[PDB]
Amino acid sequence: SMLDDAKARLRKYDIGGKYSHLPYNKYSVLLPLVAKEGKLHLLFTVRSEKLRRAPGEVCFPGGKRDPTDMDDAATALREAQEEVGLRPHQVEVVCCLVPCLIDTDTLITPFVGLIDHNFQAQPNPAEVKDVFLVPLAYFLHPQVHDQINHIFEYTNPEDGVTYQIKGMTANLAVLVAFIILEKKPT
Ligand SMILES: CCOc1ccccc1N1CCNCC1
Repeated sequence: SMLDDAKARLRKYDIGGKYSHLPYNKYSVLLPLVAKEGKLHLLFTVRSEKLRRAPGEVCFPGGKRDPTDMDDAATALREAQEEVGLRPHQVEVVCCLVPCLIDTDTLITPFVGLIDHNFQAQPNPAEVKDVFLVPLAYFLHPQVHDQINHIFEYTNPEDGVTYQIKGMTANLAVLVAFIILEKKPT
């Protein structure tokens, strides 16, 4: 099936816990895969304008590890619950992709999660200004705009609203699209 095929692809890139004990400032992100209308989509957040780190930006759910978290996956799931109401029975964590090194002292670990068909996002306004889906295939032929560095623009056909996606967020989206959609019969 579509979903079994995605998970089987994703598992070949799982690095597991290999880089998780290293002495960094530690953050985790959740890459949430949603199946609608026979196709896969990624779920994104728009960060609240009130926050210290990165106000108004498009990012995946995630944040800083804390002492309650049993491991890096737990951080990602805690933070997704707090931001959009995603509960643990509603997500299957399939793998851990290559981590992102930043600022010489920080390591960000991404997890890919398959989201239950009855989940419906409840944006928490203290953290998140908006929540939106993008079809995974978009990231193979994106609408690119140079600021010199590359920015993606996605317009939702439901309502005509445009979103800008950039940096590590855009990089991870492309990676997941390649892993899952490369070399497929039609
Ligand atoms: C989840 C941890 O996020 C960070 C941690 C450190 C620096 C930048 C970011 N982001 C993440 C993606 N959106 C921009 C800001």
